[PDB]
Amino acid sequence: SKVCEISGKRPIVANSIQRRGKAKREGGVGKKTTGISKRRQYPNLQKVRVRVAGQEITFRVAASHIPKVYELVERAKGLKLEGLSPKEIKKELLKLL
Amino acid sequence: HGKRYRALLEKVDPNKVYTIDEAARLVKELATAKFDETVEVHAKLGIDPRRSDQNVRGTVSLPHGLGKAGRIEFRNDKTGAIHAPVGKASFPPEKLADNIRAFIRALEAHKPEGAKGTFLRSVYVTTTMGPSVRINP
Amino acid sequence: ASEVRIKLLLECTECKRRNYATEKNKRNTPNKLELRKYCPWCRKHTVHREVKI
RNA sequence: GGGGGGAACCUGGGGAACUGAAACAUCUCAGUACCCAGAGGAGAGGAAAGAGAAAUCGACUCCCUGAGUAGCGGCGAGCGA
RNA sequence: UGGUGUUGGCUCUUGGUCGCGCCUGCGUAGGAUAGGUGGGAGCCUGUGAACCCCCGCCUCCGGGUGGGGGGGAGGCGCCGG
RNA sequence: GGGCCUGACUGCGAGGCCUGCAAGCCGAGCAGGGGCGAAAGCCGGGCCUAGUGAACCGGUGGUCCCGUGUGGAAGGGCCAU
RNA sequence: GCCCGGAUAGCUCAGGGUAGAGCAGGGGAUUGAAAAUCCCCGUGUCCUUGGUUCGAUUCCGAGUCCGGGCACCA
Ligand SMILES: [Mg+2]
Ligand SMILES: [Mg+2]
Ligand SMILES: [Mg+2]
Ligand SMILES: [Mg+2]
Ligand SMILES: [Mg+2]
Ligand SMILES: [Mg+2]
Ligand SMILES: [Mg+2]
Ligand SMILES: [Mg+2]
Ligand SMILES: [Mg+2]
Ligand SMILES: [Mg+2]
Ligand SMILES: [Mg+2]
Ligand SMILES: [Mg+2]
Ligand SMILES: [Mg+2]
Ligand SMILES: [Mg+2]
Ligand SMILES: [Mg+2]
Ligand SMILES: [Mg+2]
Ligand SMILES: [Mg+2]
Ligand SMILES: [Mg+2]
Ligand SMILES: [Mg+2]
Ligand SMILES: [Mg+2]
Ligand SMILES: [Mg+2]
Ligand SMILES: [Mg+2]
Ligand SMILES: [Mg+2]
Ligand SMILES: [Mg+2]
Ligand SMILES: [Mg+2]
Ligand SMILES: [Mg+2]
Ligand SMILES: [Mg+2]
Ligand SMILES: [Mg+2]
Ligand SMILES: [Mg+2]
Ligand SMILES: [Mg+2]
Ligand SMILES: [Mg+2]
Ligand SMILES: [Mg+2]
Ligand SMILES: [Mg+2]
Ligand SMILES: [Mg+2]
Ligand SMILES: [Mg+2]
Ligand SMILES: [Mg+2]
Ligand SMILES: [Mg+2]
Ligand SMILES: [Mg+2]
Ligand SMILES: [Mg+2]
Ligand SMILES: [Mg+2]
Ligand SMILES: [Mg+2]
Ligand SMILES: [Mg+2]
Ligand SMILES: [Mg+2]
Ligand SMILES: [Mg+2]
Ligand SMILES: [Mg+2]
Ligand SMILES: [Mg+2]
Ligand SMILES: [Zn+2]
Repeated sequence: SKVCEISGKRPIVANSIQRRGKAKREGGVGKKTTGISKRRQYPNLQKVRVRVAGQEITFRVAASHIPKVYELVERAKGLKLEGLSPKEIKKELLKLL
Repeated sequence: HGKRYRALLEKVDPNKVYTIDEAARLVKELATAKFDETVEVHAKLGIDPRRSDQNVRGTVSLPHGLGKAGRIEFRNDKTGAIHAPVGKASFPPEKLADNIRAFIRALEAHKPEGAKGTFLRSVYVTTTMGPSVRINP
Repeated sequence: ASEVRIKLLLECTECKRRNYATEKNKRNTPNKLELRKYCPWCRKHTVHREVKI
């Protein structure tokens, strides 16, 4: 997985921290880190398929921004899109962000 | 239930909570039996029944009350309930709320020191043969 | 000390403050220790009682 | 219009180990080395949803001080506003 | 591998737990199918009692309960073994 | 062997033994409040020399010392364990 | 450390009105024997103490001990 086409969100780097011990809050000696290592956290990208000017357009967008796709289509209403390829329509739509 | 009771039922509505005063004005409207009904005040202490130490028991010397003077003894039953006579259906309304309130006061005065819950989980006013109304203690 | 010879505090019966620590054999001596001890809080002798450490 | 180059410098995306802790794993080395993208004669930052106790100050950057202070820390080695 | 996102429509059967409605609660002495205490001498009847006809039915096997068809003025408690 | 008892004290401590450090050890005397004794007096465990574990981290009972603008609260300090 | 728990006769065991059940032991029937079967019988503060109820192994508090569970250990 890779880059939200609407929000721009991308994989980030996060540590995966391993602990042991009873937290001080719980009356323990405190926590010890038994290991820390890099990992990636991904955006929740999914396929949204959508039909604009009869043609079929398809986005890789993070779940959080699925609604945002459809908002693009509503704002696509008064647009002179007819007769276009899907490639340039997508371009057209993306331009309202 | 008998027509006589079915009647009264209309002048109630469970949902509504009512007020010490609002309930005092109903009592009269709810005492349709051939005699000076009483009134009673049923609570529902939010304490543990099967126990002791946290047992609600005592007396209250109602300013007016009874008319049958005061000092009524009340003691929570095996369940979480406590009941007591607050006066007779006669009594001008502004005379009952004085006792209802004076009795409920004693209850709080006899709450334990180790009791979980809102204590007065619920309270109601009634009459010997009439229905009942919840109330904001 | 052992599981039987145990540690224990002595608490002042009048201010509830522990002022002493000592030990006992709990077989030999199942009952809670009572003893007079100077409580420095109260500034006078007081009967102290065994309290769990 | 872009593409490609430029000793160092700059920013951004990624990012070690020896080593130190007189062993070592958290910690350190160090966000360093290095790779990558971009910039430019600089770059970055910048006109408060800020500071923080002054009833205060007034964008940002850079130097000196504050201070090895405040703190952080297998409360160790150390790190450090 | 649980939870949750992407992830929707219909249905069947279901429990938990919240409010109210009601019924079930039988050691023995006993008119006999007593939930804990409190209140309380009248309540149940032209908003139809006494048994009777189809019965949701539970059952500890006697009965407990509940709607109605028939039905036209008496059943149930203080009383007290 | 008996009688009473809880000094198996709280606040300190002159002066020493030991000794690289850190520890370890002995201690007269004064104050508080006690015990026993008619009293002188003795009593800060046990004839004596083994029966033990620095720190860090944290627990529990006090204390009411600090509390991040202020009042509280969180959390920490301090005494005891 | 905290949470769930069992204790009932010689062994093992189920249980607001109560005190029993399996086989161990003993007596009797039977047998060639060992059994199996069959009939009777014991073997109790129901861990301890304190408290409800008219009273209780039964509800509750407190203890003591083994059983189990989870976690932590400077
Ligand atoms: Mg993780
Ligand atoms: Mg740590
Ligand atoms: Mg969402
Ligand atoms: Mg000591
Ligand atoms: Mg001793
Ligand atoms: Mg002091
Ligand atoms: Mg270039
Ligand atoms: Mg370039
Ligand atoms: Mg960077
Ligand atoms: Mg870099
Ligand atoms: Mg690597
Ligand atoms: Mg390393
Ligand atoms: Mg290494
Ligand atoms: Mg090393
Ligand atoms: Mg080394
Ligand atoms: Mg090595
Ligand atoms: Mg670093
Ligand atoms: Mg310049
Ligand atoms: Mg510039
Ligand atoms: Mg800029
Ligand atoms: Mg502006
Ligand atoms: Mg330190
Ligand atoms: Mg450091
Ligand atoms: Mg650093
Ligand atoms: Mg600086
Ligand atoms: Mg997974
Ligand atoms: Mg989750
Ligand atoms: Mg799913
Ligand atoms: Mg002697
Ligand atoms: Mg003393
Ligand atoms: Mg000295
Ligand atoms: Mg020395
Ligand atoms: Mg003295
Ligand atoms: Mg003396
Ligand atoms: Mg004397
Ligand atoms: Mg003297
Ligand atoms: Mg001395
Ligand atoms: Mg350390
Ligand atoms: Mg500490
Ligand atoms: Mg404290
Ligand atoms: Mg504050
Ligand atoms: Mg303060
Ligand atoms: Mg203060
Ligand atoms: Mg603050
Ligand atoms: Mg305030
Ligand atoms: Mg505090
Ligand atoms: Zn004291």
